[PDB]
Amino acid sequence: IIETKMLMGEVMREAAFSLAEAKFTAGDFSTTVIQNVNKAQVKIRAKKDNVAGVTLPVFEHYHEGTDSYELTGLARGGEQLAKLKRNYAKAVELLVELA
Amino acid sequence: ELFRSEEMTLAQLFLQSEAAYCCVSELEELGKVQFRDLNPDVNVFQR
Amino acid sequence: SFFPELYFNVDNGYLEGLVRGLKAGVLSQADYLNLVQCETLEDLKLHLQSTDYGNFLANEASPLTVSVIDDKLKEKMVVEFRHMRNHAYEPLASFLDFITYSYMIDNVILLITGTLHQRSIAELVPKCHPLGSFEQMEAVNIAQTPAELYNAILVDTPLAAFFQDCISEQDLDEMNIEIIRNTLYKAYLESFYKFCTLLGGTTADAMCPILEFEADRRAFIITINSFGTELSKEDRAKLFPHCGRLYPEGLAQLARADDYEQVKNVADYYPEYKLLFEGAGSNPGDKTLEDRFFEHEVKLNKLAFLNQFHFGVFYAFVKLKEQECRNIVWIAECIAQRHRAKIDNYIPIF
Amino acid sequence: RGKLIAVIGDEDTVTGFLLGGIGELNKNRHPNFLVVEKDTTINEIEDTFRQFLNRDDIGIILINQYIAEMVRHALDAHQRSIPAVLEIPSKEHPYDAAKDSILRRAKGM
Repeated sequence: IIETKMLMGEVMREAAFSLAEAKFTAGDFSTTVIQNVNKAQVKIRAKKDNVAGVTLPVFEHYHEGTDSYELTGLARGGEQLAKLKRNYAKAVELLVELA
Repeated sequence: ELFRSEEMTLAQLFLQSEAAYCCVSELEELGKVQFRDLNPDVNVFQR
Repeated sequence: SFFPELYFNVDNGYLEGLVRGLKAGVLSQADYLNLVQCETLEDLKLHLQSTDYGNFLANEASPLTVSVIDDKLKEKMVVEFRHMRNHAYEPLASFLDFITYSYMIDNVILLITGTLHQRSIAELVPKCHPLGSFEQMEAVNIAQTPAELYNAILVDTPLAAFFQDCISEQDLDEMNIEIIRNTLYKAYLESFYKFCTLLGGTTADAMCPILEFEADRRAFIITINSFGTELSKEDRAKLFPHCGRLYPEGLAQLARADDYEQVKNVADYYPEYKLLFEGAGSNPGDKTLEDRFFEHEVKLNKLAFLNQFHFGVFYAFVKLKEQECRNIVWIAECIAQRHRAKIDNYIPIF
Repeated sequence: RGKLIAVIGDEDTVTGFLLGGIGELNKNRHPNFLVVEKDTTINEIEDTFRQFLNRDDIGIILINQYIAEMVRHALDAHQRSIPAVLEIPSKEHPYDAAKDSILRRAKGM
């Protein structure tokens, strides 16, 4: 947990800076992102882990595929928003393990 | 007089900090002294 | 030639001088370096106070935030543009209104997005860009009816002309908001280019290059971003503005394009864009294609100031100040996030 | 049927998480995210956080360090494990290992 918190200290920073760069080209896309929610593209699945006789709950990182932010930077955002999406997917991959 | 501008000259003053305020106040009253910025490297809002 | 020298200053000379004076206040390279050398957002404000910006940020709360700085820059530009528009006459008034249509497009997109998601239009108003404010009350208190909102746009908004590209109000719920936005922008850019050409003279000469580059960059970026999406080539080609220099077979090759290599091959035929694509390494640590296009756009807007008797000065100034505000916001972001390494990514102006 | 992820943070963090693909609107159209603007107060954050915890399908919850400090009492009160609460950094305030609700159980750190 300590190691994962330290590594988050960097992954979250990288994702936030990718967002800052995204706002450089795409502009103010936060309102569009928040308004167009529709259905979550990433859900979680419960899993069981066993230590001695004690069962430890854990989580599974699982995709739905119901993307809703495609074309979001069709004209101006493009690469920066795609990179930002990838960085925050990586951050979610870190934080699911942390959880 | 008005024939041509007055003889102008630079000058520099050493004055101890304690008396500096009073001295510059006397200068302000007198009115014949024009100071100049001597620390332009740092902006006015940080002096 | 139209000889604008004879009559431009009759109505728009005072505003020409005023906008040039405003442009003289855009931060230069030395000022950008000074702001870059700061350590905190408070020091950023301190250094900025020596530029034309002055005390625009003295009133606001001591714990400065990038959001606060960005909103204040936006407010300042909105105030200056609104003053110029209020002092402008018919032709320049229409030019400035065309400049504002760009943000009105995004605002109407926001309105329809919220309405289709059953959210109060009055509550959507605050997020809209100030330069595209829908002061008309026909598009307010819509009761969350997309049909009523479409009728309001058609009746009491300058976007009625661009909304004839669609066929009906059912299109609002049928087509994706991004496609609606880009179709609206294609129509708006085409109409803007037509208006500038009709104005002719130095206005057309100094403005058509900017709109042409806008069209070409829109084509390139739409192609490069629609590769992995469900956006088909046929529906993509409808989003390329026809003003650019790619109209004969260039836009067609882009529509048939199926890869960034093909997009680059298409761009090769035009040397101006060839250099931008060559410099757009796109790998980490070097300028991206969007950054190269930003540099070219800034260059064109600066060259717009070598002509004298033309309205293109105002569009160029608006875009240059938009870029400057983006640069200052980026510098503040770098200061706040401590990522000084990328602090040079700002595109300099003058 | 699977659980979701919930976010309570600044608009930028919420936007990044939505791009990550975390938000959804359920049958009753309740969002599973919140942007903490200045217009929002401690009572509002506490109420929405309690709603998040009560919801049985929430799964993971993410909170900025400063928001967690603001609503720390609710975090400490929440003791069961399944609603996995995480404290995350922000551009406004950095993340520090100390004073973390989960780490409160550790003295060997």
